Amino acid sequence: DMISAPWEASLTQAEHSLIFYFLALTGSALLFGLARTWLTRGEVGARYRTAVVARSGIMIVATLSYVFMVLAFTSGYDHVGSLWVPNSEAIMTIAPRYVEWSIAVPLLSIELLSVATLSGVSARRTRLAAVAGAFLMIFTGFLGAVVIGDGRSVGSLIIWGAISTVFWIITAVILIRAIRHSLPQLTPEAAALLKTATIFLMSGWAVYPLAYLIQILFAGGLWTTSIHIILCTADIVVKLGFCGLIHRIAKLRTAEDVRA
Amino acid sequence: DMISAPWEASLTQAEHSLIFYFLALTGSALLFGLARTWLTRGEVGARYRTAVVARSGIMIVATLSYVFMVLAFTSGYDHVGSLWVPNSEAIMTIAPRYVEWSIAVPLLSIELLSVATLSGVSARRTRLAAVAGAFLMIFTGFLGAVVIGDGRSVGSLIIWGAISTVFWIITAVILIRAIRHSLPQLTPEAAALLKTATIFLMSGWAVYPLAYLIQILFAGGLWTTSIHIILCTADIVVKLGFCGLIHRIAKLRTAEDVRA
Amino acid sequence: DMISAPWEASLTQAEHSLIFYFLALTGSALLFGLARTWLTRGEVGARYRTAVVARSGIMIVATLSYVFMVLAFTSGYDHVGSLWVPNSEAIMTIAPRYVEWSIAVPLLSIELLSVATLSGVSARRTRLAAVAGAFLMIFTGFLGAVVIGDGRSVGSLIIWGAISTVFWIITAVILIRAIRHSLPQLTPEAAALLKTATIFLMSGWAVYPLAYLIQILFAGGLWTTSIHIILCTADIVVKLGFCGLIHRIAKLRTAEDVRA
Amino acid sequence: DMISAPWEASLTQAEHSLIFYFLALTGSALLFGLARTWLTRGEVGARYRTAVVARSGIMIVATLSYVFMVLAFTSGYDHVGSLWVPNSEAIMTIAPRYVEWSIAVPLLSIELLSVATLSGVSARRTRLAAVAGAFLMIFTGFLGAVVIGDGRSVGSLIIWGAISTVFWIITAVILIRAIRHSLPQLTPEAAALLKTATIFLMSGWAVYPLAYLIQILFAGGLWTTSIHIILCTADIVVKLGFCGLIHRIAKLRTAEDVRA
Amino acid sequence: DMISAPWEASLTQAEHSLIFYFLALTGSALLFGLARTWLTRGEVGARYRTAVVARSGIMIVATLSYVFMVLAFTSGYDHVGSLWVPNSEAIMTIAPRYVEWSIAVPLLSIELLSVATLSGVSARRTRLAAVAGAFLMIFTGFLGAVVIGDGRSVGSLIIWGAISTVFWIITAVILIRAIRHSLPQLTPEAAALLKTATIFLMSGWAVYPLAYLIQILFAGGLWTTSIHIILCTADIVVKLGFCGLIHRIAKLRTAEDVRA
Ligand SMILES: *C/C=C(C)/C=C/C=C(C)/C=C/C1=C(C)CCCC1(C)C
Ligand SMILES: *C/C=C(C)/C=C/C=C(C)/C=C/C1=C(C)CCCC1(C)C
Ligand SMILES: *C/C=C(C)/C=C/C=C(C)/C=C/C1=C(C)CCCC1(C)C
Ligand SMILES: *C/C=C(C)/C=C/C=C(C)/C=C/C1=C(C)CCCC1(C)C
Ligand SMILES: *C/C=C(C)/C=C/C=C(C)/C=C/C1=C(C)CCCC1(C)C
Repeated sequence: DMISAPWEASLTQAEHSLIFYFLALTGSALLFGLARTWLTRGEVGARYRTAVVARSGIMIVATLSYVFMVLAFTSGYDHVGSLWVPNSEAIMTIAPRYVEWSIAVPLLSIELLSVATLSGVSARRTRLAAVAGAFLMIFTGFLGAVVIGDGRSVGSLIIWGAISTVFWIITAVILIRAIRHSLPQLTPEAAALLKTATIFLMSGWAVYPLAYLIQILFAGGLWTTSIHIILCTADIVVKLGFCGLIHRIAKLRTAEDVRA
Repeated sequence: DMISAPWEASLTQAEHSLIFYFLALTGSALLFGLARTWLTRGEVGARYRTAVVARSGIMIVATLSYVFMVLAFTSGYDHVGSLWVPNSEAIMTIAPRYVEWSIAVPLLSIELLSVATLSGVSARRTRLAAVAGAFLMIFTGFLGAVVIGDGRSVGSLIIWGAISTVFWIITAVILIRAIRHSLPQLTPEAAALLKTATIFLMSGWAVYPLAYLIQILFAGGLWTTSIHIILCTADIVVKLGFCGLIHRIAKLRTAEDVRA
Repeated sequence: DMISAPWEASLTQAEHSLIFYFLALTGSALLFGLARTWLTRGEVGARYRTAVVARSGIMIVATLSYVFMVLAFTSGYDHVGSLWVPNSEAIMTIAPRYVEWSIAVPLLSIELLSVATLSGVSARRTRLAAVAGAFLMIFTGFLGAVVIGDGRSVGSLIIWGAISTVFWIITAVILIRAIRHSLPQLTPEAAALLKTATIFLMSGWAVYPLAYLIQILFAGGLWTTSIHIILCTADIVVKLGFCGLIHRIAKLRTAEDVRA
Repeated sequence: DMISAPWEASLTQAEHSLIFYFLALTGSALLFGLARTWLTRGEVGARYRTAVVARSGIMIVATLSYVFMVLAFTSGYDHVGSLWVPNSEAIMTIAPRYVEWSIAVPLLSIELLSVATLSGVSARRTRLAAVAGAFLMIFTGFLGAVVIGDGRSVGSLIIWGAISTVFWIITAVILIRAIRHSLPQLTPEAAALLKTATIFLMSGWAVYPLAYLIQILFAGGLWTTSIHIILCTADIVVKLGFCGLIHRIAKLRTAEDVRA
Repeated sequence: DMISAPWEASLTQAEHSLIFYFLALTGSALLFGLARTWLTRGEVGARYRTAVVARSGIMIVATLSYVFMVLAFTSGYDHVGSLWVPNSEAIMTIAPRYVEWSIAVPLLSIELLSVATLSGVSARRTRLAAVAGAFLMIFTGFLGAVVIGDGRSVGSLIIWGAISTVFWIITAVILIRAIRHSLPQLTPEAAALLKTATIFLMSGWAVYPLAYLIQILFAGGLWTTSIHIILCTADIVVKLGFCGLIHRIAKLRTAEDVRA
């Protein structure tokens, strides 16, 4: 069949207000996350500096994405009466997220692995698989949702949703395997935290698919608003929550080593 | 009933001048506040680094908000004779404040708690309540004032004003409780300062509601000007004044620990 | 009576060239001043860090003001034949200075006081008076010159010129008093420098009123050009000259303390 | 003969989506590369600081280029029905790469040489030849592909392709010679890595010519998309991959010296 | 007589391509120069920190100038057939250089003097003369070439060319005198380098007048292209070459002092 695309829906003034607030709120929160990261980079040892590097990368990429989306949103809808009618630049209010996720879902994997205990081939092989898996999960989603069928084709969405979902599972398994192998070799406290971090990351990765279902199934202004609110909030929660948790695991691990 | 929205009023050239000066002055003052924060971050110990992190976050978010509002203001009113007539981008001269406050009212709570003495569950429980309470105070206000009724509906303003005000009290009580519990465990000097900081923060949070009353009751260019001047000044005073006070408390506390 | 405002005059191509060069030259010089400040912030002791903080603030605010004025100037005049005719954005080529001065005339006062010897109430009371006096000197000027009468009313200019001038004297007296009290307690060398710094600051503050007289008395393109050249040069000289002098005093004072 | 230029092709909405994603993804990845570089610059000794300087330069230049290309791309095609028709600014979506490569192909040469063992005239003479050779390889390509014939002339492309290719070989030989001379004087581990780095750099420099062949031979929207995807990916891989490898070599060399 | 100004010539697409590449290449190279400067500021002692300050200033000012010229160039010519016709904002593609040179020709003088041996009045008197001389050399050139006669008057160009040239000689003599006095008091190695630096700076200052001769004598698109290429290259060579040389002298002098 053929659903309308999420960036083709005219927005009521309320919906144009909500959609701006969450775009601006997310970009603001990610910029605070960047500043927190830089001000507290000294608390973590050089062994776990990959965490600092990843967290910074996630925040820098995500902050720019959300700046571009606020500017695209400002120039992507035109007021025509009581409604904001999408322009041609309206696709640049939702499509930039996939650019951000492409860099940030791989880095979140690397940031999780950084606190976990892995060495040699096992380390390298895990990282590459997790990066590769995560990137494809996102790129295949981008093809289905934006590129192929112009995001108006239900058939396309489903095929690439499935493909996307396969690469999710591949990627999830790899990260879950590695953490489980790494939990025994950690102090109880660390291993407790790293079990929580893994659950939080995987639970966060579960929300985003929901917003792809909206696109396959529902279509309208409220649904465009709901896709923004859902995805914006998920970013704020996952990117700020999980990255904080990993720094706690990494600060703890830093000290444990100093003890020894 | 139905009042006109604050961003729907045509401004006299005087009012368009005043409104710019205070938008630019506030953004300038907040940028100095950011630079002060970075140049003097070494005076505080790692125990109270949360203060540095919060203060930076408040200043970065607020500086961007006020940059966007000056640019929106520049492109949001069109001169038509002797008056500046608002465009559709004029709502982006007042609505960005709620994005800023959403991140900065929670952080001001965290910054106050950072100098106060609290630990364990009590700490976590207090912080989350204060963050959650503060965010809702702001978001409910944003719904009433901008999203619901397009900020033209007196009925909506009142309902969400009330709701907003409930979450204010919840949030205030939590912060006031915690400081009162924390005052005994501090040196007289510190506790003196932290009593002042609490009064200043709560007194500052009392001014902003005033500007919501203007919107419910009065409507016109002078009132749009008065809402900007009021809110801009309150930001400059609270954000620069209170954040300075907390660094003084945090610097003092840092030293006290050193002499122990 | 009535005079045309300084931003209502059509400019000859020569005058549009000169006026750009000095706007860009001043903003460039202030940006170098910022970089000098950051590269040489280590030469000053923590006792006089309120000089580094002030100097940075002056430079950051002034650099943004002059960026906005170059961009406003680029978009504020339209070429119509042989002359550049001012738009409605032309007022944003002169009005941003008052935003800059509002933050920078108070900070220059604080920066002077930082090297001088003041303690306790005397210190606090002096600083607040100097900040408050300096801000009102600028804001009252802004009312007379831009806000009240649209800067076309000779009567308004004179009233607020006078008011402005009252607050100048108040502010000057306070700063001059404090330095005179502080000169005896300093080493001869320092006190020599601090006497020069005070003269330079007060002499610099004398030039700016000249450009308000042009507005009261003369009107035309040559006069708009002369108001830019005068004010731009005064900024470059005062902001870069005086701030350098204070760092010399502050560096000297830092050493004196070390040798004790 | 004559071919349409790569920036003269109308793009399908899919192709306009793909082409944006890879422009934004590359600029995001290069910005992460910059942040990684600055967070990990302490791991390298002052002997090999040239590496840090080069890597930073590569990333700063490349990040700006790709920002300009995303903004040019946003303003360089106009939607006309089902297709995006190139404007006059469309040439600024492909031409900025040559500006980036002009600075970054020379620096990649310098970064390779920095870890290798070379001294005195031999060092200076090698660097200058490699810089000069690399710059001409790029500039001659820019003449053929953009400046001469407006990138529509097959004859021009071939002449400058050849010239370009001559300077490639000159440059390659010089870098390959120097590394071969340098491999014996390095520790086995280092020399292993530096052999890989040389292969990776030269292999990366082999991909870019492919995109020049497309231009000579094929012409159309899919080919414009294929030139972006090819060149964007090559940048991400070479700039992030090779620069990482050199830091590994540089970190290793740093330690080896510490041992001694 | 009368000649067309350099920014009044319509450019062929080739010439519009070349002129962009060199504007973007110069701005990119100056930004790398800034990053090099910051990454290697630790190699020089506090005695010669003026060098670091100058070099940074030169690079910051020049990088902004060339950003504002690439953006002016993008918005200063309109495609009209096969040619790019200059608009009104085309003078802002050549006039910003004089703003840059006004700050950077004085600083280059200060940077040369920083590594040379001068003290007391001789130092102060030399610096002020060199700064003053250099600024007037540039400003008088700006009057002749841009402001007076709109850069269309051969008579004006010649008068101010001559005046400009007088201040060049004054400035050159002062710098050459001081270096000659300073060469004896330096180690042979340092003095060798400082002799080269002086030749390089004065030789660089000789090229720029050539581009003023083009304007007096020749007029056309090729000549506009030749003025950009000449001036852009001269900036890249002088600003990056000379500033590097001075850091070498300054690093050497730093060490010499350490070994004493
Ligand atoms: C900071 C942003 C994060 C953590 C983003 C995560 C996004 C995903 C895990 C997306 C997953 C998807 C599927 C597995 C199926 C449908 C398409 C996607 C891309 C939304
Ligand atoms: C830096 C900005 C600060 C401290 C902002 C504070 C804002 C408030 C405390 C706002 C309170 C409100 C109410 C309790 C009722 C009406 C709606 C609000 C949001 C203005
Ligand atoms: C960095 C900028 C500085 C030091 C600006 C100083 C400006 C003044 C001292 C302005 C004084 C004025 C009067 C006392 C009367 C007329 C109005 C003013 C504001 C120009
Ligand atoms: C970071 C970017 C890099 C490493 C770019 C490298 C580009 C080249 C080695 C380009 C080579 C070319 C030829 C030898 C043939 C003609 C076309 C060129 C310029 C693409
Ligand atoms: C970084 C830029 C530099 C070193 C610029 C130097 C420019 C000059 C030395 C200009 C000299 C000129 C004359 C002496 C004659 C007339 C033309 C001028 C103004 C370009």
